[PDB]
Amino acid sequence: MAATAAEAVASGSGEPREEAGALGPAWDESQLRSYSFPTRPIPRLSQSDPRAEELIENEEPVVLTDTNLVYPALKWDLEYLQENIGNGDFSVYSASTHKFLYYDEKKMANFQNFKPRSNREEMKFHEFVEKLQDIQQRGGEERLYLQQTLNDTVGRKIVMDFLGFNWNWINKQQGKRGWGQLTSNLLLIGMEGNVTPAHYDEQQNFFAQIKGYKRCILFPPDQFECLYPYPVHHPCDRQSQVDFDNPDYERFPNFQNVVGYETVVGPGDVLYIPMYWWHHIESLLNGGITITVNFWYKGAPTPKRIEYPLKAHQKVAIMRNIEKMLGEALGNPQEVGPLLNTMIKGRYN
Amino acid sequence: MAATAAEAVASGSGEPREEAGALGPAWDESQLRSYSFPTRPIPRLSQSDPRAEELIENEEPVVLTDTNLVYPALKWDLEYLQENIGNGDFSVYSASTHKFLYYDEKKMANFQNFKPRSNREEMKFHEFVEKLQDIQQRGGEERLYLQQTLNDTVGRKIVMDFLGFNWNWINKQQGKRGWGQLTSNLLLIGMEGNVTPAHYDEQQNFFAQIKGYKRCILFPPDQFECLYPYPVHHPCDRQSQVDFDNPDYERFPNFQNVVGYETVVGPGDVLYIPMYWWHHIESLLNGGITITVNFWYKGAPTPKRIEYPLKAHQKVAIMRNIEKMLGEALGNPQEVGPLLNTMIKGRYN
Amino acid sequence: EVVKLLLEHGADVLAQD
Amino acid sequence: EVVKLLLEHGADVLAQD
Ligand SMILES: O=C(O)CNC(=O)C(=O)O
Ligand SMILES: O=C(O)CNC(=O)C(=O)O
Ligand SMILES: [Zn+2]
Ligand SMILES: [Zn+2]
Repeated sequence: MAATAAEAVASGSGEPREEAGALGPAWDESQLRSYSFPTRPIPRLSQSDPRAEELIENEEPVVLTDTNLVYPALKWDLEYLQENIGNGDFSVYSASTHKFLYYDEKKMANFQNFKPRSNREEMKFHEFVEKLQDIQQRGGEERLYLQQTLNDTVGRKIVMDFLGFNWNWINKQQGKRGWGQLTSNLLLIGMEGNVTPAHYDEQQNFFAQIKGYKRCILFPPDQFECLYPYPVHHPCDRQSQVDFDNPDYERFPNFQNVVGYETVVGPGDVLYIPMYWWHHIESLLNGGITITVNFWYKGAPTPKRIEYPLKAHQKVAIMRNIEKMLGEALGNPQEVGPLLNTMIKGRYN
Repeated sequence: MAATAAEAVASGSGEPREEAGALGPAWDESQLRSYSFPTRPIPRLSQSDPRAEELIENEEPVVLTDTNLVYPALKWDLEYLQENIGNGDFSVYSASTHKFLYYDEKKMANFQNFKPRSNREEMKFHEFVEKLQDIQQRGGEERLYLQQTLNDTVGRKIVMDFLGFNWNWINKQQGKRGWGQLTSNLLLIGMEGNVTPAHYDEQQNFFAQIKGYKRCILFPPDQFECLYPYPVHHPCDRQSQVDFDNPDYERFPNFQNVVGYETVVGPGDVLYIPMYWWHHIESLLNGGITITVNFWYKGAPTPKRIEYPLKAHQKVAIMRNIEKMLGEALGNPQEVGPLLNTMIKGRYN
Repeated sequence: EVVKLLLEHGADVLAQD
Repeated sequence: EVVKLLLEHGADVLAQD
């Protein structure tokens, strides 16, 4: 029965891998949050495996198990970083719930009624660690999530570790895929259970996991209809409006047609998150703090000759520009929706 | 009671004017078709009246009673034209109903499922008159509507009459309003009861009535939401989808908020139909054949500096371009609707 | 710039061509 | 032409600026 076959292929992230030296099961299935949609698994391949090279070429997700990308960083932990990370400022988001919804501050102007559920607070790494200990101590409920681009102000050891990254392999991936420059390296340190709601980025990404475990649920760009992103001018642009813990099927009916590609990454794994692909990231429950460093690259320029029919991500590019252009042309981003509705009601819908 | 005051201002075209020499009432109210919406009257002014100059400047409709625009043409009738109009071909639409819905033939390609309710047939003016007599003779039901741009192939008398038009007055109107060139002069000869469904043109127009009477119902460009034009790529682009004889309030709910500006024009009257203004034209029932010659002018170019907020017609210009651009970018006009719906469903609606 | 692009109009009327 | 215009992409990510 094809329905039975499908219920099997929705094997999730699969069986938890058994760590070396029989150190027991890496993670438990009960450490995963429960959702209302099926998910097939993202392939776990070797960087030498031709299939992995193929998936990256067709802009499809893949977890590379042996890149040694951030090998020197696999020894990173709070104590190490606190001594070597430096004394620069670190962006740290604080929330009252596990969901850390991103919000662009430049766009909060056009939406006064928007009240962010988490707050950003600059601080020194030791303060962050301190604040991390305090919550643990007082057994509080407050949650933190450090997200900071790595810069000039990192200790010599951190700089040394950087040199030990497998630049040879990633530089080639950049060159062979025609990708633009490396724009940044986001350091992500979050508490257990922390969740980064579904969204898509406008850059290619090599998600290098360093400490703890993260469950990554991805969705193809052709599932734009099922994820309902906020209006482009909204501070939550590029994020999904659908609450995964409580989907409003009335407002977002197509979310019942959604199918994800999930996987759990651990220390040493590198997940390729293709540009435009939606992704939901969560630090496993009771798995301790997680550490990740990503690599963001500008995408390849638009081809000289356009082929048809257009690919999904191209339509996404187009829909985004339409909203932008309208916003500029009407002089007020608030008039975008009314115009669009007027344009389609009784005409195209 | 404001509701009572409003029910009075909806005086329609008003009291029928009494022609000179006590030749009885020009037209009867029973010669008008019944519709489901209210209509205030379009002003009837003298070209020397400063108000008329004002309405034209603010791109608002007005009927000019004394322009002498097509004075030499006021003697035109079937016999005269048949002798002088020439032997060039004349576009003549034939329909089985009073509604003559315009349809662009260049766009019939993108819509195979479209079957026009009227057919165009080139013929000589005498043939047209002949065919006009035949239907009258056989007492048939078929309807005709001659609509032809006046060209080089008109007799010397028709050319002579043209010279007698009040070019002085209209040339100034062109110059003072910054309008482009005169693109054409459409000759319209239709049978009694014939109707040209609501639509808007992308050119400024001076509707010069020559024979018989026409009821002109206009709607401001800000009533775009209530008229539901066909998709830009549709052969019926710029026409309203709403059947005035039978409004589908389920598909077109905002048609119940529609308010028109109507008037009845007769020989000697010149109606200014501002660019983008919607208009419904009908040759009064049992009023005989009607003759009109319009003057189409390209509009003034877009201002150097754009002011805000945008005027209604500017938003119409924008909505049109969006549909055009999308059509080009997706390579298939049929994909426009699906993209627009995807862009707004659960996002802006 | 793009605004002017979006504002530019056509000249289509109730006639062929 | 306009197609390229509509295809051009941004570089926004899950970070400020
Ligand atoms: O790590 C997270 O919780 C979220 N990461 C991203 O969204 C990313 O790397 O593009
Ligand atoms: O005369 C008619 O029946 C219709 N005329 C027009 O639509 C026009 O002149 O722009
Ligand atoms: Zn017209
Ligand atoms: Zn991301």
